[PDB]
Amino acid sequence: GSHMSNISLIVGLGNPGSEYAQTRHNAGFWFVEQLADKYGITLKNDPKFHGISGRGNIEGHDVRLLLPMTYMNRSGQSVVPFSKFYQIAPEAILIAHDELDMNPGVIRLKTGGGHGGHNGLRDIVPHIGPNFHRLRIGIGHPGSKERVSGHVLGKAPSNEQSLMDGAIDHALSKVKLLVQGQVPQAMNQINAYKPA
Repeated sequence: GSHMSNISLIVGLGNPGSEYAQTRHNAGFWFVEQLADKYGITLKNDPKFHGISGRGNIEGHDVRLLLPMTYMNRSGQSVVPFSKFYQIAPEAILIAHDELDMNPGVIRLKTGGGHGGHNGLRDIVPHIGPNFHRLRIGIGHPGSKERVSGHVLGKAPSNEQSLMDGAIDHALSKVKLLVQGQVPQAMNQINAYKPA
C-alpha cells in the first residue's frame, strides 16, 4: 500500500483515441506520458482496471501511473478500483487534469477541494473523497458556459500549447519532491511558475 503523503499513484485524466489525444481535456495524459518517458516507466495495457498503467522507480520510490481509458466522465471506473486494489490512500494520489479556471501556462498543485466542474474529477471524488492532490494544468475558459465542450475538446492554438507545454515541463521537474512527500515545497515551487 501507499505510505503517508509520499505520492505513489499519479493519474492523468483524458479521453482515449487519436481524435482526443491533442485536445485540451487530455492535459493530464500529456503530463503523465511525459513523466513516464522521463523516468522510463512503461505504460501498458491494463484491461482489469480499464486503463493504461505502469509501475516504476521515481527517485528511489515505487510509483504507479494510470491513464483511465473509460472516457473522461467514467474516470472513476478506473481510478477507484485501481487505488483500492493496490491499497493506495487518496493522500498518496496525484491527479493531473486540465483546469478551465486557470490560464494556459499557469499550473498549480492543490490538495482537496471539489471538481470545479471537471467531469473526470466529478466521477472520482464521490468514491474516494476529496483528499487527493491535483496538478491543475491551466487551459483557459471559453467565451461562455455553453462553449465548455467545444473548448476542452478543442486543440489549442500553438501559443497556448507552448504555454501549457512549458508549465508541464516545469511540473515534471518537481515530481521528485512529491514522491518524497514534500508536498508543501512542491506546492510553493509549482505554483510560482511563470512562462516568461
